[PDB]
Amino acid sequence: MTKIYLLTAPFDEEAKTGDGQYAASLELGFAENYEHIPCKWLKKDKGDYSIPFPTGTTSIPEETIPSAIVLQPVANENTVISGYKLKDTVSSPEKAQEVNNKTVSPRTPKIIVKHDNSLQSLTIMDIYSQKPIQFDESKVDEIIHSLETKKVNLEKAIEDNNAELSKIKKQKSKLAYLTRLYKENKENIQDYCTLNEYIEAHLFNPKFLSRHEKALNNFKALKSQFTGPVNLKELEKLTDKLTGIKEYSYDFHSNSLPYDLEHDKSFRNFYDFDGLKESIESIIKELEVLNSIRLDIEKAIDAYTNVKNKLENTQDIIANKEGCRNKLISELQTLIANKQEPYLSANEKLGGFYSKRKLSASEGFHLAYQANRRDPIKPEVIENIITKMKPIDEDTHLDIHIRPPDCGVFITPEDIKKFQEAGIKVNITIHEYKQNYTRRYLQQYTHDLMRQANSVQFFNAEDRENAIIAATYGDCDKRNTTEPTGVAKKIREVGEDFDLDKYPVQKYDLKGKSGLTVASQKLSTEPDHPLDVVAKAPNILSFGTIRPGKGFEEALKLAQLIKDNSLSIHEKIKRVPIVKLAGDPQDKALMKQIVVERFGKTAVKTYQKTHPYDNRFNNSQRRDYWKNLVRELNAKVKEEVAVLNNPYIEIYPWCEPHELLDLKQNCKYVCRMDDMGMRNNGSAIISVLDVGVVYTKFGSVTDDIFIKGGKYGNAVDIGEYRYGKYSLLKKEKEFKELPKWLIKNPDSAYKRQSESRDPKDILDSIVAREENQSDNYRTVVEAQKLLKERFTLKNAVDHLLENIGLGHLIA
Repeated sequence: MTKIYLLTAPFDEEAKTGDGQYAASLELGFAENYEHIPCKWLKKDKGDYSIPFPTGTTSIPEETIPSAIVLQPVANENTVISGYKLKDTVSSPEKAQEVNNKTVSPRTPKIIVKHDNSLQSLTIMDIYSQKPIQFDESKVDEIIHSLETKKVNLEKAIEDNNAELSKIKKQKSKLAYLTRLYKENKENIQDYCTLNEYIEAHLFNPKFLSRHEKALNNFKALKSQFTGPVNLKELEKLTDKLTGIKEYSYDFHSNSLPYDLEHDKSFRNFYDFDGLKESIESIIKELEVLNSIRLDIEKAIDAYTNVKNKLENTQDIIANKEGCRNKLISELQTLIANKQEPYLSANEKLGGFYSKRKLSASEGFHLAYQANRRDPIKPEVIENIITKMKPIDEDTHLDIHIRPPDCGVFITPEDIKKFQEAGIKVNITIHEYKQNYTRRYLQQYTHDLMRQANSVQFFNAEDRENAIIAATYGDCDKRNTTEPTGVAKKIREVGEDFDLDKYPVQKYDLKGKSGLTVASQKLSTEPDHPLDVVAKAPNILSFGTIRPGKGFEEALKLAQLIKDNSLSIHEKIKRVPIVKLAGDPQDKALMKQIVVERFGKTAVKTYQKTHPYDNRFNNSQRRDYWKNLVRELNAKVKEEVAVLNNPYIEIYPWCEPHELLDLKQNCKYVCRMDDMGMRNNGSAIISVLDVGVVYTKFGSVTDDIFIKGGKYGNAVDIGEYRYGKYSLLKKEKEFKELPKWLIKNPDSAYKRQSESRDPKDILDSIVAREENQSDNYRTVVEAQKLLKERFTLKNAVDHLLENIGLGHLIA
């Protein structure tokens, strides 16, 4: 019959963060409410799925796939290195090498190390040739020897030609002599160097010597990694200096020195344009011969013959004539990067590097994604999963939780198709979509995930609407679409004449599969009556680890602003509010600024010193140092030895659970303004709705029902404008009292700012609420109704059943 299987592999299988907590709450809601629906989530700890490994080789990270856990660090413009280890003296390091040959990306270098933790093989892929390049120690030694032989041969050629090269005075005349003499192998020099290096060595020796020394030093550093233990901190920089992300000093496709041809001024006139023309003519002749006997030949012929016509006039390339060189460089780079026939069989007659290009985040992440999808051993762990999801009936559903790229990396469109081919309805749950607006490659990845899925389940309405807009209009970015609400966004932000980055996705019916869900949770103590919450010591409260950007600094500024205008606050309300802070001390600076206000600046020294703070304390003494500090002071003050500067702030670092309950019962106002704000998936705000009035951040994931007229409009005080003070609508309003707000910085990070709301406005709103004895009772009752009717396990399970088409089973 009906059988629901949850899957959040491999992230948060122990239920510690939001994703695992949500999955556990959903499973508990299924178990408690529907005892006839066998719902359970697959875990690696249980006998559900095991990490796929080759016959005698284990992944370098423990119990991870070396191509799936790399998506998360790659998406942040960071290159990390993973791979395999034979774990034994002899393990046939070949099959694992295949896993390193198909799952290799320029941002994801692959390694194979021996049993004694010594590097054996290094497979990388340059951003220009886009081909997997193994770098075994023998190959590195061969490359170094080839470079040395080329250097000595070129030195011999220079010392031989110096007798006649001095007679020629014109530099241009020397170009012809070297080119003609290079055509004849006096001592078999054509098999060691290329035509560019012959002229460069003779005429521009310091530049050629510098380039050769740079390449030789890079390769020597690469060779040095095979001597002792392998460390995954210097190989990343080596890969960056090898692939070309940060530096490209050697062209592995042609085994020759690279030439930028754009940032190589004073040498553009000496480039082997004639040699490139001959190579392209040979490629054209080969294509003509192949076509006479006869994937696409005509398209390749047209693409290659275009480059030949662009090099007919040499002067048109050295001097940029209506972008002639740029188009030529782009076409050459596109042709070289082609790995399909007949380009692959013809690219060996010309170099693989023609200009230095910057690997964008989108291109790098897409290459890593394709490498991950090309995994030959990944589908195995799918089969094991299927091996546990048997028998398969017509009422078997799979709920895959996706948080690009954290929660979902073991699931791919091929994986989803394999799941559906066995008779499983895949329901992809989007934990965050609008969050990755600055990184739209993750948006493309999750869009493919929804497209291949049977059903889609979103948490909020704004991200769901944005995803629907992207799916039904082609591009992830609504600015580059024809939608009336998206075309106006481009004009007001960057104008209608801006070449924004394109993130094309295939169109699909996302509205007919999408749905809505909530982050359910279970609370032990029932919330108090709203009448008791209004007159409940209106003090500002905030939990959580004290980190930069968690709203703790804003609470400190709130307390400070209370201190200066305490008299203004007084004579207007019964009691002055007090900002109460509690949680894990993690930021030393934030904790220092918190404690200076608490009991003065001087008393923070007449302690810090005596008992000072070493920047080594782990989180068993970092916690038990601010506790001792706040216990020694606030007690030196009651021994009336000192005075609490700022009596309107109270700090309780690492408070006990009973102390936390006392703080919750003694505070009506909470400041739960995190980096994202109010949302249907954020449990950190859902767990605090029962305390009272909660001030949050007006984020982009607001469900449009908490603003001014929704079913829970007064439940939380998000604010007036979205994103706090960083709103573009507000900036437009103050300006008209119109420039491009997002100009010269597309995809700005203003939607994820820390201090979005101004402390002064928060204080003014807080005072304006308690002075009405606005209308906190309405806020408390609406928050309680939202907690009891929407943020419940049964509601989340019912939403999931409705989204997966099982609404007839809802009680």
